[PDB]
Amino acid sequence: SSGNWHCDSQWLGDRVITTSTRTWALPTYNNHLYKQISNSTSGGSSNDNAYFGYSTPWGYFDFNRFHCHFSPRDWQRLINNNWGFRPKRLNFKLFNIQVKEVTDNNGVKTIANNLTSTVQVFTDSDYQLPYVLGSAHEGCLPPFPADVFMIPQYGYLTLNDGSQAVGRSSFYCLEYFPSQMLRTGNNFQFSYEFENVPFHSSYAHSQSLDRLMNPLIDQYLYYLSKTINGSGQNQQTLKFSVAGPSNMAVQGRNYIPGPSYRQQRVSTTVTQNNNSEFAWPGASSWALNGRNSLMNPGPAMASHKEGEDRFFPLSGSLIFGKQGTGRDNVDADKVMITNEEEIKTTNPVATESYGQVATNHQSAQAQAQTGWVQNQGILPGMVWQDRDVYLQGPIWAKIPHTDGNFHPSPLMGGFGMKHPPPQILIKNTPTQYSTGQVSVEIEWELQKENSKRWNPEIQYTSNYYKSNNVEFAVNTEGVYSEPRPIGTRYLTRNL
Amino acid sequence: LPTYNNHLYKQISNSTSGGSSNDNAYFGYSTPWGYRLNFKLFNIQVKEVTDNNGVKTIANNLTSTVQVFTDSDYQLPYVLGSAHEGCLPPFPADVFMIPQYGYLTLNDGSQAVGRSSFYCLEYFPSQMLRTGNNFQFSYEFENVPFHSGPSYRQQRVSTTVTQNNNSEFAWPGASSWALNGRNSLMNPGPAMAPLSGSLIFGKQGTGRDNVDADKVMITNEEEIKTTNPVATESYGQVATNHQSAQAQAQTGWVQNQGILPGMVWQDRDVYLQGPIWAKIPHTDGNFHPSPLMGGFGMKHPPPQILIKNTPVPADPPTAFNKDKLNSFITQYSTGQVSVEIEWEL
Amino acid sequence: SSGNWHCDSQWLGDRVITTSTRTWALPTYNNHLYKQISNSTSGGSSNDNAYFGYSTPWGYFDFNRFHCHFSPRDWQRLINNNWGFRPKRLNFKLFNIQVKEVTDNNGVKTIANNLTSTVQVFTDSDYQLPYVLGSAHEGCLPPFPADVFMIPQYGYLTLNDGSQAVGRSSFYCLEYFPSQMLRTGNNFQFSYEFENVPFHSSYAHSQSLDRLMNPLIDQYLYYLSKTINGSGQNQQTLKFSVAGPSNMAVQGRNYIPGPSYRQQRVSTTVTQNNNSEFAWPGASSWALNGRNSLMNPGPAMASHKEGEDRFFPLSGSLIFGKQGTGRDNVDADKVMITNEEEIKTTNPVATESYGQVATNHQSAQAQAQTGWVQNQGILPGMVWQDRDVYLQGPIWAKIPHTDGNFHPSPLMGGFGMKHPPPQILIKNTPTQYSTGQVSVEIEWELQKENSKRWNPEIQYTSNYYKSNNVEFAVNTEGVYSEPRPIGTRYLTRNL
Amino acid sequence: LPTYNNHLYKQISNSTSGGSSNDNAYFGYSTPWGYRLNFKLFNIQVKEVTDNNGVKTIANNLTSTVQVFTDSDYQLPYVLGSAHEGCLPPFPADVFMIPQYGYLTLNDGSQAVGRSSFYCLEYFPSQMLRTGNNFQFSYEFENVPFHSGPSYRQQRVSTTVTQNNNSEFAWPGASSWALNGRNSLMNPGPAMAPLSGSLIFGKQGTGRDNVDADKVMITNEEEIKTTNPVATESYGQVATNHQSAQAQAQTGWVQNQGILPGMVWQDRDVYLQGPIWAKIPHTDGNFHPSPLMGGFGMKHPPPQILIKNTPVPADPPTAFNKDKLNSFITQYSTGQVSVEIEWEL
Amino acid sequence: EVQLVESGGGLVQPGGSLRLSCSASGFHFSSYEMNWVRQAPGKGLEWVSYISSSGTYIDYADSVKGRFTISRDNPANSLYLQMYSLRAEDTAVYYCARRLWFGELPYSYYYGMDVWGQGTTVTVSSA
Amino acid sequence: ALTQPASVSGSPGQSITISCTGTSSDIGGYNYVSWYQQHPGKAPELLIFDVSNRPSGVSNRFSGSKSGNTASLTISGLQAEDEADYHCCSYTRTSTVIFGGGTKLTVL
Repeated sequence: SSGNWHCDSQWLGDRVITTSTRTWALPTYNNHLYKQISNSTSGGSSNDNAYFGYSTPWGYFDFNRFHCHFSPRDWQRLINNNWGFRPKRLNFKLFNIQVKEVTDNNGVKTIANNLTSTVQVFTDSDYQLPYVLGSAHEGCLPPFPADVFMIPQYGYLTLNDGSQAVGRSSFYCLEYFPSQMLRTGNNFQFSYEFENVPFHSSYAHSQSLDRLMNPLIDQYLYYLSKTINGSGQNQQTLKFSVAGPSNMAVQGRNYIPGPSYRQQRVSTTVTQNNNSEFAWPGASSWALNGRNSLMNPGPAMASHKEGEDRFFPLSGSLIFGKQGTGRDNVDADKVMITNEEEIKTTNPVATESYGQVATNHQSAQAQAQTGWVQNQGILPGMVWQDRDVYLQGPIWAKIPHTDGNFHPSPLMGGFGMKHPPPQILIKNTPTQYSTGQVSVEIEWELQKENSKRWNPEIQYTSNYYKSNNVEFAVNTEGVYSEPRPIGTRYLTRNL
Repeated sequence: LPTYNNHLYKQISNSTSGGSSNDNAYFGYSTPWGYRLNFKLFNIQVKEVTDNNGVKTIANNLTSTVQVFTDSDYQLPYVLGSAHEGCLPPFPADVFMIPQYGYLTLNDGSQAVGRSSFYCLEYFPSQMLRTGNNFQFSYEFENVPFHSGPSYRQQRVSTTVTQNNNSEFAWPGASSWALNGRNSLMNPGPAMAPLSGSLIFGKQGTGRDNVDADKVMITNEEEIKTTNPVATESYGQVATNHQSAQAQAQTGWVQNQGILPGMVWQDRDVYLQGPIWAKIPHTDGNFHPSPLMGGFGMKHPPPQILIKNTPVPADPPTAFNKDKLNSFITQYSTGQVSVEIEWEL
Repeated sequence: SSGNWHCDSQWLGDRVITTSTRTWALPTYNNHLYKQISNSTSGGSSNDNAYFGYSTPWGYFDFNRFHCHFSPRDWQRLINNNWGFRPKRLNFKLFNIQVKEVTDNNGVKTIANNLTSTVQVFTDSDYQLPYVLGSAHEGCLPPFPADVFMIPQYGYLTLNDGSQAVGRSSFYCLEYFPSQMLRTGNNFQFSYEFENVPFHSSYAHSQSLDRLMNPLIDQYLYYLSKTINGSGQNQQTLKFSVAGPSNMAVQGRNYIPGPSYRQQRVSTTVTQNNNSEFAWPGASSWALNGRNSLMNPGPAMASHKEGEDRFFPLSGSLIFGKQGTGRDNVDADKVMITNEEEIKTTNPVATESYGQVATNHQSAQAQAQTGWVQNQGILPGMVWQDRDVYLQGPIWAKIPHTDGNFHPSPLMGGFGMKHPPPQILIKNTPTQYSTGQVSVEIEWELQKENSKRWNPEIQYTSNYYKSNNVEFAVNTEGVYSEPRPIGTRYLTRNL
Repeated sequence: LPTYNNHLYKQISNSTSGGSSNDNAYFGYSTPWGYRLNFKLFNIQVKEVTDNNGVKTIANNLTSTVQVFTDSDYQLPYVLGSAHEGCLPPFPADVFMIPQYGYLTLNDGSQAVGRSSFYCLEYFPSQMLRTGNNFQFSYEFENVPFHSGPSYRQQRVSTTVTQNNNSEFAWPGASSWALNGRNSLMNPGPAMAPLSGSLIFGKQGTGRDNVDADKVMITNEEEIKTTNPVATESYGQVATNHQSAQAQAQTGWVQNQGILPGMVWQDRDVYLQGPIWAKIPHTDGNFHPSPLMGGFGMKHPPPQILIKNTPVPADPPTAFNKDKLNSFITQYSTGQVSVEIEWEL
Repeated sequence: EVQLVESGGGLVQPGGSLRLSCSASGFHFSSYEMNWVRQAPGKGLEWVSYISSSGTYIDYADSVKGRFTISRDNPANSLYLQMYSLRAEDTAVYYCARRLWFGELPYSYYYGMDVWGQGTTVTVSSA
Repeated sequence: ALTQPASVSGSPGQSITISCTGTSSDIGGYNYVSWYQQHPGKAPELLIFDVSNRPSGVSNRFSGSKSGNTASLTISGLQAEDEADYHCCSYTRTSTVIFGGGTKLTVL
């Protein structure tokens, strides 16, 4: 018993230190082998779907999702009372490694303890492997500590032409890294330091960008108002008015909302949607070297306009699923769809245009032609809210090493980094499996509420409902299920 | 500095002001408060007005008071960046009136949403001043760069009226960005060398409405035309397909462009009637924070200064009554205002 | 100036600092006199309403209601994140005093500064006067800081037989107590330290008083299940059984619920109520020296059984009233009715019987007979919760100075104190009136929320639906309002 | 220490027992854990069970672990004051089964109000013990009185049946206390000189149901009767009216009397069968905290000690499946358990 | 994802009987009230009856009153309206609807009906 | 019950108002009213609850008012979608609800 079980999180000042410990089991993947994987084995029937990679015997740990580290009650304490948070320190333990041997006699099987066997664990602090923690994959430590989970098989991809490789394609043998070996008396740990990141905002603006003005006072700027004196011929004129609170649309402003890349709009009421199949044709994507890519979730934008819930961007928002939800073609009721409603103050609406521009020069004979702006990149003086993290969402991603980027903060939420928490790879040393314990710890620096608001806020609150079974708790069969996606943005600030 | 709203905070909304349309819709509150660097406030003179029968007799008030607080945590809504009227006068001898404070919060239609907030400026600590008391503070700006490309096209408008098309294109042709279902005019817009493109000051004597063109001063930025695209011009062309034997080379116009690596641009220019600073909204990200009406952007700009004439209650009835007191002595006050703004070249 | 304007709250660790500054206007009461007051002038048609006493010219300051010290937000902040609170220090400042003198010739009066007038204001720290603060009267500083209020008029009631006095009655002269005298250059400050008080319980027990048991195990205790074998003569027998999860009614419990005094039951649907004038005859009432008096609110008891919200105990509630409510015969929806149901776990329901007891002794010729226990006072082993405190309710009351008392906590709720915050009396000097400022401060100590509970709490929250006005805010006409009574029991503890 | 619920937290309720009475309805959970003052847990053993065909094989597993923590913060629900079976046995050579832990919470009927709580014991830090590891802690007792009148009348039942009434009056005749509308038999009640007010213990080997009088030990509290009232007799008499020239005096019986200033009473007598301590429900107020079943009531009673077999899975599959692992090696553990209590006389 | 769907019944004889049942899915059914309202084919809505979450208060508008009953099974998330002595005066689309609730503490009431059932047609005809 | 017109018509773009009048037990005394749009063969959808309060799903253009002994729905900016039958609902003195005959809105 080389280590103990640590789970509870303590709140101290401007810091949160949370700890989760999980019981794991590791199988033997690919029959102790590396195996090149391409699509032609799965059939790869399209060119967007082509890939080249290597499925390796190694396993790895992924704690990248929030509910690993926070209980739904301790997610509440965070979101109700705090404007911001961000990770500072990490601590990772792997201990009580216990390797078993499975004996098969006839059809029945007995399993026994294998003492000499070792487990190997190596973590990559030079980042010389392909980093797969950033795709929000399955296989992360379970949300409810009393569950026991199965480590995912490691793998990676690299270049291809069609399904075939190319002269620049790569091959990685994780065996060629130094690693540590552990018997039933050995534990493993290492500590980490997150690199400086911005606080993740967890608040909703108490103002909208277009309303920042004072309602009581005229501007001193003038705007073009009447270009005609009335009905008739050769009536042109130039008239000018004050920008004032009676007409607030035409006023001048210092800043303008975030960028947009439009989405298709899909209604939750099936009879309103078109009878055609727009799931792939309709979706907005981005083409890289002949391969299209669904734009998901996409740039940060509001989910829907005011008073229009029943609509959601087709690929603009994260979609989870309820416990027990099958893998393929599940019903709409089964999945949980998150919405960006809070950011509608500074961010454009996903299913809507950014705005208009003029397409010509007017003259005596030529009317003003305006047209819609579907996608708008960054202009100087834009302000935009990033996407909100959810209890179930990804924490960090790794910023792809490049000459340049803009606002590296990743699209599915959380914190971008050039040196994230390093990958942790593990294997059975070559009918053998192994179990153990994993206690991961993260430390979160907080940003407290300074607001002077007079009236009460909006809080995440459990309803006073009386039902068959309590929410965020196990049902009769012992299944622990999460009923809703919980966003981080409730409290308000001024804009 | 008059006495506003009878010392009341009053909800104001689109409906209260007549509710003309959704784009212009708003919801907010109004206040009795009015609103290197240095600032001083002194020579407090509190003048009670008395109307006996039909004539007005103005007297001093010795005991009566005035309040002030600076907002240095930027907790109240920041209204100083919208280019409102009421700025200090350009001619040093003028006696200027202090404009009222009020703010806009979240609204749906003329209604108020769940997150709509309410601020009681009484809930700030503030310095109370009798006739001989004074007030000052020293502000230190954060460090901004010295004052001296992408495009979002504007319609082209001419000062000769014959050239302009004979139709009402003031709003139909106006560039605008849509935010949560409301069209906001693009004004003045991204800085380019324009219907909404250039700042327009009204001349002295020029009124509120429908004034002619010779009565307003139209700035121009053309000084930037070496590094920037023209306001009304397409940024360029792009290829709209692939060439082949039967496919010609095909081009289409760029009516709007964003940033690219390799672009350079110059900003819009400060003017002597124009703004100095603006506040950078509090947001996870922004690009080129320099405000779009010209001048220097700041994440901790010069703080607001809020001032009211503390109400003096009128005579009350001799038998207790649980209601608030609505009857107050007509009153005002004045004094001097001195400010010092250093500059570096 | 003789003082500055301080309103705000500071949140430091377990401490809350509540700073309020209000502006008052005091007229002259009783034309500078003392006056006998009795029932016979106003008509005195009741022996229960018979009184004798004196109204004095002075005013007094009263901050004894919560909405003075806590903004609606800081109330919400306090309730959601804390398990208890209590006052520590008190700091009170009187400043910027002014005295206006009135001259009215025929129609129009003219009010001018009188600089040499004095204001007489003292604080009685030995509690020598009658102390009227613990009675929940009007005249406390307005919830909203911008509002100006009329300082109440002091007065007191001494003993009487009907309207007539008795020799043991008393007459207190507020002129007899040394009182600092203030001119427009004077400011009066004192401080106060709160005596030891228990933290207010601001949580709802998760488990009831009767479910404390383990559901999975039997008790070793035994109960009497059967007194006869079947149908016929001479079936007398004694059968026993284990107390177990099958029958939990009978399991032996350490603790039992608190006291009860039954209240009559009124429905908020007026057609379920009896067609008679039972408002006075029906209601519970206690009698003293031959004078009947209503029982209001009474011992702290749950308002209604679980699931029955149209019922409220006739006299047993704290019924506040909405902004603008009339004085007399206002409709039932003009008033706000508090409910204590959060205590229903520990405390009996007010409209139900506490239990039954057996009247006779059974024999062959007698059946075991039982009867309803209407009012049951303290028995050893009881546990109960006090009544809640609301944003609109009292803070403290003075414990009457008597031989003895049990559970000094006052029956309208709040913190009972033998030496509460002293009374502060003020007057104009002997047609003239004064106006000035008040800044009162209390320091509150907090009890932090310790819970390990997995699933999220009930929080107080502002409901999410578009409405004409923001709640806890001014209307268009300027009138501040408080939409509903906000108690403090939201978070939860185990029993 | 067997393995409970196959490593699962399970909601249990009234309908999950079949229910059918409202006064009996309940809702709650069940947990895989089992449950001066000095304590030590030493010489742990892990006994794994395989079944080949139908023969069971008990095998030493040296590698496996066992978990324990103590709750000194009373953050978990507390069942130890309810007189449950599963304590350390009376006979010092007996080997006993570690009982299951689970806790009831709020309900209405068999459903759960939003106020019901769910505690995950995996969420405390716990000390994991192998065979060589020992676990030890001490607990200090808070100041408590050395162990040595109001009445709520009980119905009187005779052990000579021909004296008893010829009808079924077990439930209909009993003194109860309704709480939230659920009738609750009053047991054991206040200390008095008792149909539902007497502690009753079973004789060795006694059955569970419908046992007759000879099988159980019915205690009696006659020893404390000198300063206490009779359980079957009314506390006294009172006047019901005013006498007059026309009105004879009248009296009435007192079936129950609350406390009055200057009452003295004795508490319930404790046995070597009965409980030691209880936990006072954390509340605004209580009176005479001494638990009605006897012993020492405390605000911080001795901690709870929770323990379970650390689950070791069976052989997981060869390709990753996100579902949790539901197949586990059969196992149960045993070891040495020593409690040491210092006493005052 | 809030779904009220009622099976109920079709054509039936005068003087006969019918049993309508509803199914609440996606929301906590035990907290809300539930209403039965009916819309005769050419006429506007009429409220037949309502039932409280705990079932303590069951009230009938008096047309039916005495000829129908209303029941709800909270563990089964199902509302029931059983009707006897049908007339032609009862032929309508019957809706399963619930009233506004906001998940707060007791003594809080909201007036309006939040979610509606898609309806079931009931034809009481002699021929 | 509550009396409201048989039908109302308006031209697109302009705001129009439906009213429903009731006795002092239904409306005049109590503040209970609520408004529903319905389309043929669709379950009604709530617009306005209480007097002026409105649910999250419902659009801006729908507001509500009570001038006393009467209640009124003001629709702004008429479109083709706005064509529907609008209903008036108010819990009575005896806490039993009543409706009104429904009013069809015809956008010309």
